[PDB]
Amino acid sequence: VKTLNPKAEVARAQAALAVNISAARGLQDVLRTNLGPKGTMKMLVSGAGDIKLTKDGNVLLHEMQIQHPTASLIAKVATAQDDITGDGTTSNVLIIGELLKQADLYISEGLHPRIITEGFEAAKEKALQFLEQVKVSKEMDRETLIDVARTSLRTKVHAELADVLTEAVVDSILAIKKPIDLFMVEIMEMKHKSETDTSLIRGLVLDARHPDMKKRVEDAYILTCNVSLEYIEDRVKKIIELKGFVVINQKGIDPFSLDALAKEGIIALRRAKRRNMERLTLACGGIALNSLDDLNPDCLGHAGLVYEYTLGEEKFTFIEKCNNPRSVTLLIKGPNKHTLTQIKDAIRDGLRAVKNAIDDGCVVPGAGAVEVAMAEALVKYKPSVKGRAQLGVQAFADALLIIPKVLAQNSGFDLQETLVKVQAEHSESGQLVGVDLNTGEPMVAAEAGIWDNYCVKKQLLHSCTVIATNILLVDEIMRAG
Amino acid sequence: KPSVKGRAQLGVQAFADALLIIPKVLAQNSGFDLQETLVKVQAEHSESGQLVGVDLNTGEPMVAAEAGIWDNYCVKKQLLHSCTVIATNILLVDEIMRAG
Amino acid sequence: VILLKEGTDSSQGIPQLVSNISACQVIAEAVRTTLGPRGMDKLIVDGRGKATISNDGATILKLLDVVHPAAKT
Amino acid sequence: QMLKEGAKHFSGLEEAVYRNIQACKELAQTTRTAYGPNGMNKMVINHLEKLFVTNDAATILRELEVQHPAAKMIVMASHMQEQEVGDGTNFVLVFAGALLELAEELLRLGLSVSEVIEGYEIACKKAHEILPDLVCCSARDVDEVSSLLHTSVMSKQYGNEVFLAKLIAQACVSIFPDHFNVDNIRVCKILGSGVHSSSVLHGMVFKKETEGDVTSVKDAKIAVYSCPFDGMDAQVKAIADTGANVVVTGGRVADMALHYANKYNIMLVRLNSKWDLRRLCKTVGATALPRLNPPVLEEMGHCDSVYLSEVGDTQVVVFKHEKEGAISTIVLRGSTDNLMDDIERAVDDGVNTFKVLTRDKRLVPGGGATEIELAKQITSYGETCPGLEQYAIKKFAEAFEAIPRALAENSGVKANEVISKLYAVHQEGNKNVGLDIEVPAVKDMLEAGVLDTYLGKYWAIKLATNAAVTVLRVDQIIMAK
Amino acid sequence: QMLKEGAKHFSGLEEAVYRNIQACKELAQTTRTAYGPNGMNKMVINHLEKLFVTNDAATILRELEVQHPAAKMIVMASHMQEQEVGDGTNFVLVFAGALLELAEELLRLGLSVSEVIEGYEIACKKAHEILPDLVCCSARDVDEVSSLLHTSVMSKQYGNEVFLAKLIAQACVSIFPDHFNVDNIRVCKILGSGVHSSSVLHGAISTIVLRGSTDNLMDDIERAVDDGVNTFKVLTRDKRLVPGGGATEIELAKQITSYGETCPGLEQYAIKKFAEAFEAIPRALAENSGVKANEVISKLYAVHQEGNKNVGLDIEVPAVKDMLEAGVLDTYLGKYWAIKLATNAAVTVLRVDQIIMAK
Amino acid sequence: VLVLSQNTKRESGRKVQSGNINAAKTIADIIRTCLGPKSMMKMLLDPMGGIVMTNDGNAILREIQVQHPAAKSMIEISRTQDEEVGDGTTSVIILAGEMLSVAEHFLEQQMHPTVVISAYRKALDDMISTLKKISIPVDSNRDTMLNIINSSITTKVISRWSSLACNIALDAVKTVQFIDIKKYARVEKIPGGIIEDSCVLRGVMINVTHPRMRRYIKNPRIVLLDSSLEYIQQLCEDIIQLKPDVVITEKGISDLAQHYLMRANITAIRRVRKTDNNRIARACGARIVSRPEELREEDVGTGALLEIKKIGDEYFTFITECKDPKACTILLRGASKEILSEVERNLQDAMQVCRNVLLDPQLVPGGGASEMAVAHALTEKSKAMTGVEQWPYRAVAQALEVIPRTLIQNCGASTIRLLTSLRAKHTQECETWGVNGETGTLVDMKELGIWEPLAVKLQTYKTAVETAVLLLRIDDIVSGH
Repeated sequence: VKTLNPKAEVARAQAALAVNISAARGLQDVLRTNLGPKGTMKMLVSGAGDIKLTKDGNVLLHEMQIQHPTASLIAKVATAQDDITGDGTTSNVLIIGELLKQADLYISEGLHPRIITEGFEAAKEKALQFLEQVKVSKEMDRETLIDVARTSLRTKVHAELADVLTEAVVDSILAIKKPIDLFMVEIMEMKHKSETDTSLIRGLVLDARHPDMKKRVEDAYILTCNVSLEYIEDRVKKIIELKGFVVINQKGIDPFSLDALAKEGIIALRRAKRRNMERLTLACGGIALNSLDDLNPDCLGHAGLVYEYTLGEEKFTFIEKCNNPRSVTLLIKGPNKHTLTQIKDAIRDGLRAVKNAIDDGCVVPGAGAVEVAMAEALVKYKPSVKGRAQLGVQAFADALLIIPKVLAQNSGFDLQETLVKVQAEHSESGQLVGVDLNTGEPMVAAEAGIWDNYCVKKQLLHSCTVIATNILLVDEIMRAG
Repeated sequence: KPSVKGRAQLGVQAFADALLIIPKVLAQNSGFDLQETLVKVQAEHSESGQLVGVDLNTGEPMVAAEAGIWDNYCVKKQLLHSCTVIATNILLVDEIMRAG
Repeated sequence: VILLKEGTDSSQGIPQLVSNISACQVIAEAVRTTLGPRGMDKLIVDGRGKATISNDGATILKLLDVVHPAAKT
Repeated sequence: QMLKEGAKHFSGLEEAVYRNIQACKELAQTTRTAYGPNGMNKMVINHLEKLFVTNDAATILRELEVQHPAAKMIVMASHMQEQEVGDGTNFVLVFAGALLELAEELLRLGLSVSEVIEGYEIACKKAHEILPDLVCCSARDVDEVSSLLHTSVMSKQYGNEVFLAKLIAQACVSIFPDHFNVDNIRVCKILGSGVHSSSVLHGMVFKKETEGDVTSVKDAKIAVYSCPFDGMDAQVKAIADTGANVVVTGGRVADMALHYANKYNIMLVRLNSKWDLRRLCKTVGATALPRLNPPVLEEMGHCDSVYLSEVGDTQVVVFKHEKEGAISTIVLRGSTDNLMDDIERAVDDGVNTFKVLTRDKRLVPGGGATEIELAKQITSYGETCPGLEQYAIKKFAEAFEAIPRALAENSGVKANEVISKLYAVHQEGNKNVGLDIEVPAVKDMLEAGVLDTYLGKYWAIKLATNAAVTVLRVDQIIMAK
Repeated sequence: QMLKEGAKHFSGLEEAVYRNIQACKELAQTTRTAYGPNGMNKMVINHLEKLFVTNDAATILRELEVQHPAAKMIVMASHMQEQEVGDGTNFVLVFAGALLELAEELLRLGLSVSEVIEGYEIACKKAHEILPDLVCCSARDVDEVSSLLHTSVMSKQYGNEVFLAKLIAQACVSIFPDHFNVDNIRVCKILGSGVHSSSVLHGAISTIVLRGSTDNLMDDIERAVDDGVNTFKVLTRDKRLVPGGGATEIELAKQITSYGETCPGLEQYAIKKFAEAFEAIPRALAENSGVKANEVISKLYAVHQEGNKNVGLDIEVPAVKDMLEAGVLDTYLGKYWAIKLATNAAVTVLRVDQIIMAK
Repeated sequence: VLVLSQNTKRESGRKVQSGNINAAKTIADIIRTCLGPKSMMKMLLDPMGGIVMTNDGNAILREIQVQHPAAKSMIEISRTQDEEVGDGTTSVIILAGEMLSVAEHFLEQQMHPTVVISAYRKALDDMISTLKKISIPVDSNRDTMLNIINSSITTKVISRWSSLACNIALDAVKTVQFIDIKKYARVEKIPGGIIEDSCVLRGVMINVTHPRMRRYIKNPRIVLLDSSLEYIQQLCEDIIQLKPDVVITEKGISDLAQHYLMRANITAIRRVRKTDNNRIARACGARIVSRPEELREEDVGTGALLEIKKIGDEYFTFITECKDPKACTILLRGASKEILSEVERNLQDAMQVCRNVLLDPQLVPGGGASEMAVAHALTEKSKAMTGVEQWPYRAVAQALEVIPRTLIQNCGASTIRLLTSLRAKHTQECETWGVNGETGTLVDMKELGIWEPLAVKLQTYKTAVETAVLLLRIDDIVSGH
């Protein structure tokens, strides 16, 4: 038979399922080493000798040259888990992986894939519905928000200064919520000094070109200009007449133009990123005209206090006190640049964590606290469904118990042993029972502050089941044309 | 298993699952679905009682005590004993050392 | 994985001293004969033909193809 | 299929630990020989067939071809340490390795990597608390100044003149240290005569180009130029009107611009590095005059002495005796380029050490003394801190025993014997007790003079620690080929 | 670790079931060419340099070193069918192979070996029930005797003198049978002259002086001489002789196939398949005659459901014909047991999956 | 020596037939598992980067680069099956391959294809006769006519907007019905918006040369023109003398000709694709003419609404309300070109099934109900034919049972068991009984509401059988290097 073209691998019978399961399982274990507060970030080096050192699962699975068709799929799962929700990206990869493990166990026993799918699917729905019964109802409460944002910062680098950054996150999110929008929080990272100096400005932070231009304009009227100020004095005359004390140009400014601008007491900056210009027009309420002669006294943004202070030997232009207190800037002061790289990602998640916390009063006990619960629930839900379906549910419940296991894993404690304690304590205290590694024993996650957003868990089961099962159907790829 | 608790809970449960090999195999030597039959037999069992067994001659879970299918006490009793006992020992033997 | 590439021959401990010692000893021996009034001259050829008859170590060590660290010393 | 693509060397868990640790050990031991007056230099020759004979670890690592991930982390530790104070460059290296060595042994036993870090991190903060308490604060004061400078000059190739290099660096860093800066020190390596000829010039030395010009100008009116003197009369004539008897051009000068500057009796100097121009503007008060038309009399710096000395047989202009010379020049002298290289390498270090004093008077009795003390203290500390951490803490201290171990190593003294003896005599002679290589036996470092900077040790522990910790976490990393 | 011993070839499930069936089938095909009047002789030489050109399956199998356990079962069947009546010693074999052949197909479909066993046995018991209702009864009478003896002398080497050999076993087994028993017949192989020189020595113990050009020819004649004698014993002990030519088989295949239609379940397949084995008999008959089985059988079956039992196959003329009107009538008891032994043989072989051989 | 070329393969007899079959039977075992509501989507990967993960055999066979012609024909089978009734593309492939697996069974018994084909062909008619002999006539009626177009659009990327798509095909097919021609349904797709913006236009659509010309005409008398109006006055006078008001020029119109036609109130549309000139001459009745000198008042068609609308800033000319709107235009809207070609097909296939409810609304219960009855019927015919062919008949009939067998297979339950029980109740209670993949038990399709238009199954048997022919006929396949 020649339906394929020369050089076309074909998976057939159980062989496909086997390679697929192991595949997704392998990559699932490799990423399982960075889960938990004791996780370990990975250093991925592409061809150009690049060195990507991060803790987030998604990014990792986006830099690792995966040759496993299955793993590649597992990469698409972690992606849909980082784009829709974000944090926990890892958790998902493990679930789907462990899930396939339980299934295979059954398949090798003689059970047909289809019946197994129905089993898991039957548990999925119920699972998602259980998360709707175990979700902790709170509110835009500043307290709970601080707990979540704090727990999010943990298990990472900034875990050293979670208290500080968390606070800034809550404030920035409280001043950008209309319906929360993260595009209203400008994250500016700067080197020099420690990461304990991070402050929260309520305006813009650009990173006076001429030594004669004022270093601090009060009611500075920004005259946004996109065109270049080179080939001159006539262009400077048109600005002074339009009453523009602070001309933030997107292009370079002719050396001679700066002398005529500083002679008038005009504070003009040059070479401003297009993204900073648009942020200056949406905060101060200014209009960015292309040509220098299209500007007018009615296109000047109203600023309260525009000062240029040194953020580590580097003078930054702070344009805070804007007429619209809905545009805040989260300045990030820290040691090296690489450090701020990770940290900046922490805030990105901190803002998103608080964001969903206010937009959704859901806050379930993380740290597996939910996992174990759902597991025991399904275990008592399988006898009501019976049939080979009973197994599916069970397996889905056993797959949910991977999170708490991995927790006791990355911690060092006995995986199995701990599992028994947590499970025995969970069916005695309630849904608030979690796996606290810092104490080496199961504790009330809702008492330690360890909380997770509903969206996470919910979205989790979703992206998992769908894809996972689909990987049990594709028993042949065949590369042809 | 939920009473003894601890890592033993699993041991006991596993021992229970291992005991389910008899019914499975039966359906295996008959020509009926292994898992399928196990479910029906287990469901009915958790309803009628110790009288529910696997009647291959019918291809469905029936009452052993009714059909007249009964096993001596000594037989069963001796089965688990000789098994678990010897079985475990083999598990402890982590080495043997030989030659050629 | 792998500290140094396939070429950075690392000689530490003693396998470094030895080698450098042996070569230095042998190079010296070469001129060790040009010592005295009846020394043993050496017609150094520069591959291109030009043969140079010298008895002075310097002139000889400056006209020879030296490609060894401990030797160039 | 293949979990990862081709040409991707990976390592997980212990497998990685062994490799990382090993690579670091050999790299830490390689430079270990470059410690103390027994420092055995190395000869590294890059592609360009360039021979580098240095005793400084940093200089070694930054010249060695390192491609090993974890191994590169050691190059960073030595880099930062060299940028902090300079001294102790090798200290961090060796120590970093020992740590990993003791830690790895803990894992193979069954201990969790997590606890390892915690124990080590916790002991890193305890030590940073012990050092400041045990440290021996010294008195500025030329008497105390020479003491520290005299203990930073040894252990090198210029030990024959540890008395000269001491006074030379004692004079320079004591003429303009407002807040001292190691950048106001310009060292020159002039061949000719032994290092016992090194002089201290109060200013900045360079090389002129014109003869007929004034070789030795009194109160000169320096005018720093950067624009070429090529076309030449109006350019050189505009320099004679301002009263500039000394021209320091940045680029090349036209032959007609030289003959004119040679006729105006104006000493002209062409081909002046960009840094030499800046150093001349902050020493005499000259202004970096771009073009040759805007210079005036208020742009001319005053330099009481600008003569042409041919020390070592090479012409050199000495701009000494100024109003507020903020930058002095160290005139080094060497019989060979080899000795001249080593000397300078050490001179800079002393420049940094002195810079440490201006911002930290404290000092500790080096030679292993402090190490043993910390080891003693930390160990006891571990016994006071229950939990599996007690083991990690004590192990951390056991690492400090590698410093004096290396000391007696590069001397041929049985470590096992010298160490045991050191501790015993150290637990009675206190801090001061150390190891005197020149005479294999315990001795009071404070009395022997050997005193290191407190701040020098401080950073070392922190940098090395945090660094090592990182390399240990990333226990799984493929690549992306 | 090493499972059983050293060099102990074992198998389980598919691999096994297949090993056994392959051997049996092949062993059936080999002798399948020795059936019908087109029966072609075989040349078998033992470790004693002895050449035996026989056409009798039993004789053949008992000359071939068959160490293969699974195959041995086929050696017993031919042996037992040769002891009872003799004729059709190849009928029991071929059938056996077929049964297992259409059986393997069933399992490889997803059926239960047991359901396959139940069916074959249920139909087997049924078949033997149709045999007496179809068998052609008869009563000693030199008439029906010379008729059955003639159809018992054919399909053999000495078929050239089917007339004389007919009279030979006609006189003997009609001089002392009082309750006849072949233990009174003494066959003597006297090399020399053709087979037309055969005589009947008189008497509860008659000597049969046989004449044969060569040895192979001698054994061939004698082999069947016993066939005419044994068959006589059966008839005198059982007044029933079904019509052959494959007639009975087809009808039994026509009844069983429909019998499976009235009995659903996993038995249905096994049943209908069991009947498909009887079609192997008329298949072999055509085989030896070089006729297309597929076409001849289909035709035979059609007319068979038209002309009834009698309808058979006349090799001497590629076309269906009435066996009872053509003078073709075999022994009832002969066919009877065959279906029994064969059905039984195949079974035990199947129920045996684990075997620790050695090579 | 070399008969047919050099380095060429050569089969014969038992080698040509055997290969031809298996090749087709194999390509069938590739998508067979993709049949049913429990199919298993495969994930092919062409040598470019396009990973196509579909379930439709067609799209699957159109990706798999084939070599062996035998398999290629199979691709043609799906190319003819998906071009008619869409779905079932797999069914036909499965059968076609099976018919061969059983055929070869006779090729071993030695039964020349002729004797075989003849049967297969005569048997093919048997199924057909039976199909129309047991099919139920389901009522045009917009109500049911919709449930027929819907059940097809279901389970597709268009399923989301099935309802809308259903009506689209409903109105389209209900208009081109005079015998319903599908070659009058001009589909037009424009990017922008969602699939809910679609609609059905009653008239040809073109993709106002003068901004002052008539934007809409009450009684448009179009005049199809191919030639150009460029070099003009005389050419523009021969048209106006035909009492027109809209000139559809195929080529470009000169600026001059734009003023003359605008001067006489005549909307001129220059540069009109040739395809558009043919659609306007069949819907409006305007004869297409070459040069203008040949334009008379007879070639002038007639419309009832020619309005120019901006379908996305793109002013498309709408010549709707034609006298004979026998050629409608379906405007399909899609997020991209992928959801645009997909939705387009689902609509087209939908138009076909609907093209049946108005011509021959016959349909048979799915679940394989049809296949079984036919299989049971053909079996009867076998006994009514006897002869050697008596077996082949049964063979084919028993080959149609694969649909239900493979159906229950992808469910998990027993394939054989269900088969026995199937034929059973199927031989008693009519054909109303079919396989239920959701209950794993044979259920009365007719009563469950599962019915498939005869045509759908009509083409099925026809194709599958005919296929086995052209293949069985393939005597030899040489022609090599």
